[PDB]
Amino acid sequence: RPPLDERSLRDQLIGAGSGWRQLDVVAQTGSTNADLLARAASGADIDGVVLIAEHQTTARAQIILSVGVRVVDVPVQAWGWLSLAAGLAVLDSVAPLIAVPPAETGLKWPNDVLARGGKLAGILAEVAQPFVVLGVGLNVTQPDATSLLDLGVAAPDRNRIASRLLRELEARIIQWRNANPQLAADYRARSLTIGSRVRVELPGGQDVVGIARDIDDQGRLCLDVGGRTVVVSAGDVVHL
Repeated sequence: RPPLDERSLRDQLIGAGSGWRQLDVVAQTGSTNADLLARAASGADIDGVVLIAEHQTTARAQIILSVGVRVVDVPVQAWGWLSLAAGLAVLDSVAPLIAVPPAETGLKWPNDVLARGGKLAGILAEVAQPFVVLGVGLNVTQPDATSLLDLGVAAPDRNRIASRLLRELEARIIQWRNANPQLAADYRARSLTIGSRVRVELPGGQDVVGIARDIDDQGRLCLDVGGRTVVVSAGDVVHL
């Protein structure tokens, strides 16, 4: 499997009117997110910045990237939709090239892209104002998880995949920034979770079981529990 071509990616995605201002690829690092936070922490403006790592402390079998966004100009109660928008971007960028029926793949709230029941990719948002750092990990050539390879992509072009992924990610971030109602609708159309019976595990061995009915303006899960609405903030759920 070839390495990423840093130069080609830059020619493609930067700049004008692209929202990506910078992009770097590094052979190795611990976290893409930490590296980016370190940079902001130290006074860097990381909005629009992409960091890709060939390996995170096997190498080059996943696409791992992180992006930075300035969120401060957006209402704090909509930040929660940013990590959701990111998964949609991953599913969208990867669906066209996939053997399975689109219906078998979907979004699992709040962090996961699933194909045929197995985790294709994960999303990690960490906030650090004025920024949020979105981290993506997609299994290209890798518990019970899955990869584009297992999914029929015979030879995946990480360069092409990363490139498409950044393009959708840019599209969704824009929609999120614009309070676009389509982002939420697109997210619902592809949710595995909505319409599903789910259990939410809560600290202390507590759990709630209900039917996921919607996602609220803040990105939280709405459960129908016997006709009462219970809303939960981002956390982990199990389908049933």
